[PDB]
Amino acid sequence: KMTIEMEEPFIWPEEPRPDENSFWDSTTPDNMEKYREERLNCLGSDANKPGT
Amino acid sequence: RQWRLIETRKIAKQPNYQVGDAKPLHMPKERKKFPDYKYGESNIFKQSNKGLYGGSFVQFGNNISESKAKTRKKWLPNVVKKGLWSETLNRKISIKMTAKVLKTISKEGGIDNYLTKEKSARIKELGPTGWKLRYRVLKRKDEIENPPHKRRRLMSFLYPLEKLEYRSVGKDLNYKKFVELFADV
Amino acid sequence: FSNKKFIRSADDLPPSSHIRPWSIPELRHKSFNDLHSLWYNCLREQNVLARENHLLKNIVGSTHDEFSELSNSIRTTMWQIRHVLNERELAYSASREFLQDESERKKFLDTLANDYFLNKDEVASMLTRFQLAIFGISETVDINFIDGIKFLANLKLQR
Amino acid sequence: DINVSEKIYKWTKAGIEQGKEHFKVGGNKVYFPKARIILLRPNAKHTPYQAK
Amino acid sequence: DFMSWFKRKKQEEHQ
Amino acid sequence: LTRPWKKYRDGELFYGLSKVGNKRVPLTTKQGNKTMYKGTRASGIGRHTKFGGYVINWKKVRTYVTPDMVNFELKPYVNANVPPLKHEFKGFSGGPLDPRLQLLKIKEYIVNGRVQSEGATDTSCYKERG
Amino acid sequence: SGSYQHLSNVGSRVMKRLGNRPKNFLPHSEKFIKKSTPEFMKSDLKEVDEKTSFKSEKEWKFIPGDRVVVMSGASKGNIAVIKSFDKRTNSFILDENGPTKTVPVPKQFWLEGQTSHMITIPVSILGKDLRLVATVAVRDVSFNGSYYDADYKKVMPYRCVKGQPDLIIPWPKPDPIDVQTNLATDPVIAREQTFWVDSVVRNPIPKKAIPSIRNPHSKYKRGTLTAKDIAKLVA
RNA sequence: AAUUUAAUAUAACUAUUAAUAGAAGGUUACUAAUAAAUUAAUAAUUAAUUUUAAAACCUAAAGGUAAACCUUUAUAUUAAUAAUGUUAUGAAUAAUUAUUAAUAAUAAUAAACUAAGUGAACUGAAACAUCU
RNA sequence: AUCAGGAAAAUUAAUGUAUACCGUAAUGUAGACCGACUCAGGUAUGUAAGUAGAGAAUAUGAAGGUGAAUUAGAUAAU
RNA sequence: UAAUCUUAU
Ligand SMILES: [Mg+2]
Ligand SMILES: [Mg+2]
Ligand SMILES: [Mg+2]
Ligand SMILES: [Mg+2]
Ligand SMILES: [Mg+2]
Ligand SMILES: [Mg+2]
Ligand SMILES: [Mg+2]
Ligand SMILES: [Mg+2]
Ligand SMILES: [Mg+2]
Ligand SMILES: [Mg+2]
Ligand SMILES: [Mg+2]
Ligand SMILES: [Mg+2]
Ligand SMILES: [Mg+2]
Ligand SMILES: [Mg+2]
Ligand SMILES: [Mg+2]
Ligand SMILES: [Mg+2]
Ligand SMILES: [Mg+2]
Ligand SMILES: [Mg+2]
Repeated sequence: KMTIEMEEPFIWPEEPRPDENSFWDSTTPDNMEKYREERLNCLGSDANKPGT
Repeated sequence: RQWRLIETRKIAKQPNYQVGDAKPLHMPKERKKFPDYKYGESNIFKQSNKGLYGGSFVQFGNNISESKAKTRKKWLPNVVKKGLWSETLNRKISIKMTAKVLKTISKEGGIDNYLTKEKSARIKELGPTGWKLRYRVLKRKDEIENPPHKRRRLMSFLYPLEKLEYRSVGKDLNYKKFVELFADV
Repeated sequence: FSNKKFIRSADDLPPSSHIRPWSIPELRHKSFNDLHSLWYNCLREQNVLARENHLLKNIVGSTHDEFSELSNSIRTTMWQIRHVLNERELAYSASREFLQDESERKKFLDTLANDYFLNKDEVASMLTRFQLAIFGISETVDINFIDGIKFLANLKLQR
Repeated sequence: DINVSEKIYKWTKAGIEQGKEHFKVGGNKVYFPKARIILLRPNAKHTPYQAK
Repeated sequence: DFMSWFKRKKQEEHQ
Repeated sequence: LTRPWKKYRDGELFYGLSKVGNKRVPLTTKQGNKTMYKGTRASGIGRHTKFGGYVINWKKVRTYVTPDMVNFELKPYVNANVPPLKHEFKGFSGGPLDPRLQLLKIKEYIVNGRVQSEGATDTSCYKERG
Repeated sequence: SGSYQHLSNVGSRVMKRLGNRPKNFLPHSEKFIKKSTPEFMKSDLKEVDEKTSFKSEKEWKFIPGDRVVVMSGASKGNIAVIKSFDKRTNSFILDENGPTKTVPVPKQFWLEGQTSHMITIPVSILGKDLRLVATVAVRDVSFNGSYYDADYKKVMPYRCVKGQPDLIIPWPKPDPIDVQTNLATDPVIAREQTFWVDSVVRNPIPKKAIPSIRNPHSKYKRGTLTAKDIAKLVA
């Protein structure tokens, strides 16, 4: 990773809202991951335990 | 006798290389000076590769007592360093010989004669060194017999003219290159 | 970036049905400079996608992969371009080799002379093109140039 | 006449003035580069005049 | 498959 | 507690999952002694000095040459309404590398002077000679 | 994720081993995958390998757009226009009339105009399970000729009914791709010829560009022998 | 039309018999792509035969090294031209770019089978030493 | 003082110099290394506030760091 | 002592 210094400044555009952009919305993949963790690591009577 | 430890030896059969064929991956730097010796180079009594041993390898066998208690012994040949005169080379050639080999040389009447005997047995019981010596002697004999005429200057005359012609077209030309070009011509 | 967007949405991206990578044949009849420009545009597009793709994978942890597919497609076009560039050079080298064989060259010259030159029912234009094609003579000096001059003189004498 | 760092600075200034490279261009000409770069978001430690 | 279907449905809704 | 949710002694480590693992795995730039220098194929550029410095050799430095007149109208993708073109090299064993074909093309150029092909003229076309 | 794996190819052997799992332990591999996936995501059909995948339009017996009767299922004897195929599974997604399943869905994936979490979604179905229609259904279709399509822009085959070859089942004319993107070059510029093979003297692309185009130190490209080299080699 | 039984798969090893022939791994990335021809047989085709592109680094043997790195400088000379700017007196001396000709290079290679060299001991002899 | 103390790699003048690669976190008398364990063991170097002193002994502790995967009570016999 | 052998340049 290479930092550079430049004679004119720059600031990034502001990241989009959850409702606006389809891709930039971390809720879904994180939820999916959580569900996977629950299901694989569920052992005995935690099968009956309701999902998060 | 037999030449079992010699004629058993096998060497990798080199494929005949055509002028238009593709190269091998490892081509050597310096060219082959001597001819290929049929029976390679001994891979057991490597002491004998440096000299004229007369196909006399080391034996291994058993020391046996009065009790017949067997113990492993080895039986070395009577090797000896000996500078012997070559008439063909006009110098004496110093090498390790078996006393037997020295006796054979004496019988045959010279070292060159011993080397150059056409029988297969002799060839077998020459070493790689012995084979090289033979080649040296034979080549020298051939030269003595047949000098080139019984061309170089013409080449030398033509070379500068050829270079000038090349320059007139546009390119430079070096001798070695000229020699390479006009070897077969 | 692309239109100053932190991230292209699904609608902002070009759809898969509308977009196609370049065909090798299409690339083959493009000039060198044009091909070079195309390559650099591709590279720029990849950079834009790479920035975005990284953000998607590293931060949000997505598996949507449209950007990745686009990058792959661009990479395909790039190697096709690279292939056609190599292929053209090889073809040129082969032509040079063919010309170096003297008899074949002579035959080619004879063929040229028979059909289009020295005939009636433009010629100057053909000669100027032919000059450039076969020899080093535009409108600098070499054995090839001399040979071309001699050939031109011979043609003039004939005509 | 002048020291090395000063000479370098002068060269850089000259290149800027030109609108040519502000640095000595190499001879190893890469026509078709395959390298991509990922423009990153700025950290707290960097300024608006930097990019990584 | 489902994700693709959902995307198609969204597109239809949009247009 | 190292971590407040784990009050009791499970067989969990202070950091990571397993201490053990395959030790025989290639070195990186970070590992080894002070003297251990791996490098990253980045700098066969100049030459190391007798005193420990370095002197760049600019004829052996990578420039990235960009075309002076950039054709921006060429894009990374083609419009899919255009079909993918297909060349045919019948009567040429060498194909596009065939010297005979090249000679023919040169002859055509000489005669006509930069005439565009079937595919180049007509976008509806899908197959072509050249 | 916080990965960085995607910018490299590290642990390559391990990845290969994982990727190319033996086929006799494929049930083992997929059992846990099935468990992991929610009901609305998971499919009943087998995810076939890219080798055994219908890439050609001959391999697929039907294209997205054509009308097909469903059979060997719950919604059997039902006409349905096939919407889009799934590439990994080798199957079709039909319209509303085809086979479906009602499954709960989170508010991330809610369509506009929904009261409940419960939503009916179309299940995938194989080409074996459904037969063409033209009203008359077709038992089997065969391909014998081929031609350039104007709309599809491909040398597609002729779908002919099995037995009588003259009864052609025509392909469905697809929707017009109205392309308006900045990353797609237009038809005129895409195909315009800027190169011609003219010069034998000047090479077309410069000498300094060659190293990018091909590796000058290629270990594969062996040198040809000469007479001198032969002489050196041979004793 | 469906079900069952037996056989066959790109998708098991082992033994036998018959026939035929004598064969890349890893590392991580600026990912290591391909293009064609001719010939039958029903334009696209599948099949056969032939040509052709690219292909990083490491795997003793270009030279090193602490495998996947470093250093050599073939996007090199050397010469011949052409264009450019400087020095000293139309000719001479050095530098940069672009053509043309000349100069060298890339060992990852099986294992079993065969032949040769050297050649044990446990063990058996109801011990052990010849013998085995 | 005897115990008698490494090796190996020039200078003026003119012309240059756009300055490569790798290391840099934290841990390191230790829960982050070697000891099968967050193991009273083993682990190289330099600073190591002042007051006291012969001192790097000993007491204190400015600053800094720390008070812990066991707690609460009871404190028989031992 | 031009049998052998050891050393140095
Ligand atoms: Mg261990
Ligand atoms: Mg360290
Ligand atoms: Mg340094
Ligand atoms: Mg090697
Ligand atoms: Mg070193
Ligand atoms: Mg044996
Ligand atoms: Mg016994
Ligand atoms: Mg006993
Ligand atoms: Mg540190
Ligand atoms: Mg620090
Ligand atoms: Mg510390
Ligand atoms: Mg401890
Ligand atoms: Mg440890
Ligand atoms: Mg212990
Ligand atoms: Mg103190
Ligand atoms: Mg305190
Ligand atoms: Mg601490
Ligand atoms: Mg404790």
